Amino acid sequence: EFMQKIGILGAMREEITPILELFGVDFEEIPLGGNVFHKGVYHNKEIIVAYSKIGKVHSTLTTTSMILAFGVQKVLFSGVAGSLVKDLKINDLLVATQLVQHDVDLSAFDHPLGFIPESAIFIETSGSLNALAKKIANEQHIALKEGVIASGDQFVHSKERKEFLVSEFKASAVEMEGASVAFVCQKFGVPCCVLRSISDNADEKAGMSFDEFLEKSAHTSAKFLKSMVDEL
Amino acid sequence: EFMQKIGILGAMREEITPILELFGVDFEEIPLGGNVFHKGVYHNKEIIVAYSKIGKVHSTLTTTSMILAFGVQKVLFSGVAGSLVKDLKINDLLVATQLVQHDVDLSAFDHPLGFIPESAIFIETSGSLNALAKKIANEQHIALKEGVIASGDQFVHSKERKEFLVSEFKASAVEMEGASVAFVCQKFGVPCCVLRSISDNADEKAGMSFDEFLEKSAHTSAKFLKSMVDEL
Ligand SMILES: CCCCSC[C@H]1CN(Cc2c[nH]c3c(N)ncnc23)C[C@@H]1O
Ligand SMILES: CCCCSC[C@H]1CN(Cc2c[nH]c3c(N)ncnc23)C[C@@H]1O
Ligand SMILES: [Cl-]
Ligand SMILES: [Cl-]
Repeated sequence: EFMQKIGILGAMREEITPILELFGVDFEEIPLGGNVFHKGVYHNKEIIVAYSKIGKVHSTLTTTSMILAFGVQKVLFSGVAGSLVKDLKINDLLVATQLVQHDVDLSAFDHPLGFIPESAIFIETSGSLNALAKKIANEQHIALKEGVIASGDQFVHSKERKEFLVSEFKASAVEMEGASVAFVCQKFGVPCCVLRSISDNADEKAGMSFDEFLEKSAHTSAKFLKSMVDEL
Repeated sequence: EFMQKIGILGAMREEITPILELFGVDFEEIPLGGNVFHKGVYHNKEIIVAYSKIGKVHSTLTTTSMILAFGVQKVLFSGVAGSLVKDLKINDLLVATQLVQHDVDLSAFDHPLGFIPESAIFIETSGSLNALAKKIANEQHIALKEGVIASGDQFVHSKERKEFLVSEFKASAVEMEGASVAFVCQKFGVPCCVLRSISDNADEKAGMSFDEFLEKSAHTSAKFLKSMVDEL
């Protein structure tokens, strides 16, 4: 009747397929703004699941729709990412403590890379949700890292860009949607958690690795997300 | 009572200051999602004016809010841009026939630059609004070009990037918001017009030129936008 409403996002269909299957409930499909929102009831929560499509514009739009049109009270993102640090290996999980838009460049006006006037380089996520993930991971004896995630509108697959992301932002992983999702949530005062499982190492072999591990890594993230929702 | 609702967007405050002044009516300030929406009544139309803040995430969010929360029926963007072609000089106006996100790169998977799965490289704008602009420009004896506008999250100020935009996309101008605004409008079936006045030539001197001409070029675009609204 007055159930908590939880938005759950992936970027690609492959990132939400395992989520829908794992919850195992019926969903109503609601189209809006070129996205399909799957609305169901799971453990006395209304869960709204969608894939945004790839990149920052897609993810910004879908997040905004989820908040303004569906009234979600928290947003959890689940999907895959490229690893930027040697201690994050294929299949490993992390939650973003902060996000950055790594491809923003207003250096022509002496702004630091990632910075836009009237905004900030780094976007924060929900301490409470991140602490819940840490609690669950320890109880399940699963490793879970915390760190900075870099988002941009390029698939990163070069040693040079990888090193830039580490040197400039101290990022632990790279993807194409988290910062936009967290940014929108922040603007609307909605708690946000960005969870990723490593699919590749963001180098010259990344396309290969991503193709090999998308399905498995997406499933690993999906399983963990469900375990979080179970305690919300 | 049942007036047409028109959304009007700039990216920076400087792009909307002349718009608000030129309409010359009282506006109610309504904050939402970190933007301020100026709502007024002008010639029996409800006009909703806002600056998005710079770049693709900001502009996507503001456009989505304008449509979902304010119910606007058309969106007109007005502001400044860098020229990519010698026949577009400082202060000259153009309307975007199509827009592209010039910084999107999924070439690791052999996708063409600008392309994202389940989307398209080029986003269309409103033929009807573009034709209105052309009609007015001819009646006012003002030059008005039509062409492709490239949008990305970098201020472009190098000969190399400028040449890339021309060779890859046949773009006539560069900015940081038009494609995201047009993209959102398209997804919601809302007619969109992107109008820009040249502030710089998108080369190594662009920062200088932009600083010099922002105010004047913004005013030129604002004046033209008002002339369009007068005939809506
Ligand atoms: C199907 C063809 C296009 C695939 S583009 C990659 C997907 C997976 N997402 C995360 C992602 C994993 N590895 C990455 C990397 N190396 N760089 C940047 N993002 C990532 C972002 C985007 O939604
Ligand atoms: C105040 C410091 C930051 C200014 S960033 C430039 C503004 C003006 N907009 C259009 C614009 C004109 N010239 C351009 C160029 N050469 N490259 C890309 N965009 C442009 C985009 C953005 O909203
Ligand atoms: Cl069910
Ligand atoms: Cl008035």
